Amino acid sequence: RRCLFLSLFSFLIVAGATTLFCLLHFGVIGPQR
Repeated sequence: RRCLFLSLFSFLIVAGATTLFCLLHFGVIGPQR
């Protein structure tokens, strides 16, 4: 049974999507995989 952690685990996913945006905001434009 998944409790409140249900929605809490959703943050671990979006965390990667937010990094892409914040990446360009930091100025990480060089190697680029």
